[PDB]
Amino acid sequence: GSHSEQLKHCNGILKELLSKKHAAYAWPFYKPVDASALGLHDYHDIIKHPMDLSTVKRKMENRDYRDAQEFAADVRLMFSNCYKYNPPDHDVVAMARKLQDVFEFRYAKMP
Amino acid sequence: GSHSEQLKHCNGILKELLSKKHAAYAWPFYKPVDASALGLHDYHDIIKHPMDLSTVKRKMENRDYRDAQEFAADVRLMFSNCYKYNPPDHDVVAMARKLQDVFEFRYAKMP
Ligand SMILES: CCS(=O)(=O)Nc1ccc(Oc2ccc(F)cc2F)c(-c2cn(C)c(=O)c3[nH]ccc23)c1
Ligand SMILES: CCS(=O)(=O)Nc1ccc(Oc2ccc(F)cc2F)c(-c2cn(C)c(=O)c3[nH]ccc23)c1
Repeated sequence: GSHSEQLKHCNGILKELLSKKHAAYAWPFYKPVDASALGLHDYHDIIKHPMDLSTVKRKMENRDYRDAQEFAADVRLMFSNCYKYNPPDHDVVAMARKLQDVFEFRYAKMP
Repeated sequence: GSHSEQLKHCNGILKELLSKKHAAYAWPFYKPVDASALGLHDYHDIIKHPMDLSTVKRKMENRDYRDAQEFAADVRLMFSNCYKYNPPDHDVVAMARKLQDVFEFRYAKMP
């Protein structure tokens, strides 16, 4: 129920999402989506603001998050990016869901 | 794009969350959490802002959502209260995630 200890909580969420525990679904989000390499046609038109956990990690370490709601919007932006671009039956879409399940729960248990 | 079209889409989201299709996990969220009746100790302590689909439905019928974000914020709040109050291995937590999956996806597919 404070900023400095809430941001601590979000750091906690970040570490969990990046831990070896969640590696088998989390791995597409470790780094910025490489649209060229993966052949994602029009990825940069369809997707206004890219976001991944490495970006989130950086703003966290440089202390660029002013509050928790902001952390949240970036994390959800990252998943929404995935859901927007991809067909519902896409493998990565299932993976976004499983990681987001982890996100939403620990985020709900915030002070 | 603009608020009018977005909200139309949001209502269609709501409709889907209320349809028969999702009924076997959706049903806990149809109405406000009756803390008394379910014997949820301290629910109103723990949960500052109750939210359910009837409250969302009402605001939509009444045109009380100014933009799509405001719809998202209520629907996520409804899920968040669930994950906040309950233990992780609660049936209702499992049902929330299954419905949220339907929310997050179709919401990401907004024009
Ligand atoms: C670490 C960033 S990376 O770019 O360097 N590597 C990378 C590698 C595989 C990926 O996808 C798959 C994942 C899991 C599978 F089982 C199959 C996949 F194809 C994606 C990926 C990410 N996201 C957010 C998408 O929306 C998306 N759409 C289409 C691909 C993707 C990114
Ligand atoms: C809609 C009017 S109602 O709200 O009054 N009815 C109602 C009935 C059952 C419920 O839960 C169950 C779920 C799945 C089962 F298999 C068994 C259950 F009992 C909940 C329920 C809701 N929510 C948001 C919670 O956070 C929560 N925590 C503990 C219970 C709940 C609410």
